[PDB]
Amino acid sequence: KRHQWRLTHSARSIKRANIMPSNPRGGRRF
Amino acid sequence: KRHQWRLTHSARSIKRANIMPSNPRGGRRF
Amino acid sequence: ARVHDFSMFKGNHIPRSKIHIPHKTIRAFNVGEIIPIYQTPVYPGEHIKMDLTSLYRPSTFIVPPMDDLIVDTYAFAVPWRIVWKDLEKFFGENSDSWDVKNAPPVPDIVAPSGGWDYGTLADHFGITPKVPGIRVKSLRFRAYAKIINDWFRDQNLSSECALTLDSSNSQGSNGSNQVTDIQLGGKPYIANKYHDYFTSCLPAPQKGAPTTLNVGGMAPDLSNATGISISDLRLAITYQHYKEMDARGGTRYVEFTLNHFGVHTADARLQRSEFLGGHSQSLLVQSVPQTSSTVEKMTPQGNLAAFSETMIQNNYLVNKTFTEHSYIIVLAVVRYKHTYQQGIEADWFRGQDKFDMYDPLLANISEQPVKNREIMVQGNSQDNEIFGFQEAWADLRFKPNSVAGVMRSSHPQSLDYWHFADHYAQLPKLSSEWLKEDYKNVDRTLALKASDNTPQLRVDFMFNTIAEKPMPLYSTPGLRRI
Amino acid sequence: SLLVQSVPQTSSTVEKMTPQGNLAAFSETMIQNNYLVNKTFTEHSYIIVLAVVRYKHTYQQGIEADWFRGQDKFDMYDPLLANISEQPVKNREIMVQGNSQDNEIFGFQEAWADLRFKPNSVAGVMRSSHPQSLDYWHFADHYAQLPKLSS
Amino acid sequence: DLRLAITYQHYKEMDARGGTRYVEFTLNHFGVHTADARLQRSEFLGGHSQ
Amino acid sequence: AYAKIINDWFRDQNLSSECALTLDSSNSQGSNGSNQVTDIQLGGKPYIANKYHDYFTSCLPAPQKGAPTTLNVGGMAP
Amino acid sequence: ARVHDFSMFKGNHIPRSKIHIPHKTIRAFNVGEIIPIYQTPV
Amino acid sequence: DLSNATGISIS
Amino acid sequence: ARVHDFSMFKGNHIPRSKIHIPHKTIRAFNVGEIIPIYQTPV
Repeated sequence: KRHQWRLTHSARSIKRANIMPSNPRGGRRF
Repeated sequence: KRHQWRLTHSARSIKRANIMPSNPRGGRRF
Repeated sequence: ARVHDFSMFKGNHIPRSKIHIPHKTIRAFNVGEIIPIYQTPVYPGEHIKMDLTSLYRPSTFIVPPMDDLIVDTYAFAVPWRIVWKDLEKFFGENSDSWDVKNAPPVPDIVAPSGGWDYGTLADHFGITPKVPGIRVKSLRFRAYAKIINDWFRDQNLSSECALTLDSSNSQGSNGSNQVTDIQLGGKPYIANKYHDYFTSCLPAPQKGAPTTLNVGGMAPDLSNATGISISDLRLAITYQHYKEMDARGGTRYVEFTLNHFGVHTADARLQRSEFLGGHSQSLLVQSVPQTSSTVEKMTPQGNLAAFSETMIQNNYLVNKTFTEHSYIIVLAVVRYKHTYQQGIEADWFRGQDKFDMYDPLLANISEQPVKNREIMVQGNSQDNEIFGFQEAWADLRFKPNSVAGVMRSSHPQSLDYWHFADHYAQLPKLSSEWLKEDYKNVDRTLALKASDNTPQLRVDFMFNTIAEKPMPLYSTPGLRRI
Repeated sequence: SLLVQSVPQTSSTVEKMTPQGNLAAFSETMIQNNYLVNKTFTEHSYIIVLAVVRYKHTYQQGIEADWFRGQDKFDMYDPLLANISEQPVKNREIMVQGNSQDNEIFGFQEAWADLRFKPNSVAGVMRSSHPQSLDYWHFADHYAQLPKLSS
Repeated sequence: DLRLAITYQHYKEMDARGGTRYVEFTLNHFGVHTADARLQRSEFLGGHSQ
Repeated sequence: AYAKIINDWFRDQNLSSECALTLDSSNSQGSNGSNQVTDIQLGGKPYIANKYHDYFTSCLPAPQKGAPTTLNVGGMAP
Repeated sequence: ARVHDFSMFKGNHIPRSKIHIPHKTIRAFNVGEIIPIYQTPV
Repeated sequence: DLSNATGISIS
Repeated sequence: ARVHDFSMFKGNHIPRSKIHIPHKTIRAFNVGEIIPIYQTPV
């Protein structure tokens, strides 16, 4: 629960994802 | 039983807790 | 049997949607400072759901310390109405008939000369420091002070932070004054150290003047002089019970109601800021052996240093719905438990006669003084003078944490960099200044000191909120009604 | 995202150096892409594969728009003002200079969007303008002049 | 400018129908019941009509 | 306390102002007057209830509470 | 895991009882007047 | 320069 | 694991209906000519 790796650098985690074409605000840009 | 982590610094352990409003001696202070 | 009496139109239909709002902020500060790490406006009817993830990195330690650092995080709701008196007038509640004519705007606070400094309250609220000539609405600075007064103040040793309720503008400050400068956005408020034997002492055996039985001074052998009735005796005893109850429990009106009548009164009824949630956790300390060779005038191979890296998770930090305009403020503070090397325990002084020793018959006597020799022993007349008051025979319920030998600070070659224990230059007084947490005890254990202007802490905060708000899913121009 | 492996300092503390126990880092990450391309081609064509590394942004020089609301009750959010036109994002929100440019327009956003967003921030010694600055801990933006909305 | 004006008229008309006391403002604009004691109003206990 | 109940419940906020209510610690001077605003907290004549909601008692001073909303007209000429 | 943090004494014990209080008052007034007919401290 | 001229109400 | 990345408003709602459109035209031409007999915008 407490001990963890040499892998912790930030509070926020980012999840891997497949990229899909999308239409966000103001048109398509990747 | 003997071997333990790089995590031992003191004889006393402190347990995590939810904070609740309480009325200790002399009024409320956090 | 039925006639036409006007009723509500039920009003319009209000849109509603759920919104995920992520937020990340990076901070650096010292031990003992109460630091606002989050703020948001909340409009009536919002349900807020908040999770927090924190990563604490203290400065590296010279050795792994034989002491602990503890983090407390707090969430509060402050209605704009208890911070500012003209809130209702602002949305159009009128003392006179029909519409309000002149409603004052939300008050402003103006930056100090050269702007606010680094590390001030304005800095952590998100006001950019060192930018002169800027002004900002002041209600959140007022909201901060309100939370200190309702929760964090010690009502016995200090006065409350200044809090203005009016519509007039204010002048920001860089000052460190703990009373006047809090609402002005200056240095943060310093938390009080945890309750223990010495931190729980009180100024007097009761809160009030000590209750006595009357003595007349009249002389004509002295005629008359009367006496004291059993009825006057009963009054005096109840006055002493009253003031002693006020000393134990606190005299805030929320505290008065619980101690005298045994009743829980809601914070919102009494116009206090609402406590949402909180969590408390100690920090991890990872020790590092020295794998470099021993060099002359250096630490030897096998020496242990330390670093500290801790990931704390707060789920459900805030879960609730809001019925009025309010601010959510989230606070964080780091503190440690205290140990005392300069005093002598009270039992070493007992034994003048048998009434110094504990007895069940002397179980219910008045609060007894804690002597200065117990906190700091100077070998002079001040030793037997009073530091403060504690319940009778409390030293038999407590054994303050201590240090002995080379570990203690006064030794010429001292090991005190192993611990956080207090060190006093003069005899401490029971007061507001002594009761505050002290970052200098932690500071002698650090490889890079804060006296050198290295912040003791570097923290990464990640906020994830689910907000159910009275807004449309997307706000797209164009109106439904004309 | 990429992995970051932190390394403690096991050498002794030397004067004018980092102390024993200091943490540095290295980054080593193995990414697998299966089925990056699966398809058939009906005409002469080129396949091009592209790679780019980016980070999420945090903003230390502006002030959030809600600190400026409250001239009158129509500055505050209301359900009736839910469907109004796109509203300007002021320069003071991206960079606050304490001069006349603060109330000038940086760009336009949907109405009441600052109530749906809380830009990532930095405070204290962490921010770049501090004379002794810890900003080598993060990626946050730093602007020499007022940025313009532009390419 | 036309959309702003129309919303201002909707706002003032909502205030006329429902009343502008802050307990009344909260119900008409946000659809929320706020307790009388929170707002420092005297509490209604009961009543009868005959 | 009496005046407070009138202001919270019985007052019509559209046609009249609220009863005077002092929150301070200073003493006050009682009154025999019939003034429905100033004399209520002074113990004078009782407050008179408003008549029940009907067609005429439900009328309002203006079509909106505020000034009527208009579209702007500039007066400039070369 | 546990240390001594001050807490409430729970205070004294407060007595409690039920009381029947009858009251009768006779009034005369006109139509439309809002008349206080009762008051008590609580 | 023309004074007055009023306008048009939402009504 | 999740953060706020802009996405489509889904736009407005577009109406839709079915329409019967009759059309009649009368022509005269010779053999071999390729003759447009109908046109419509879509």
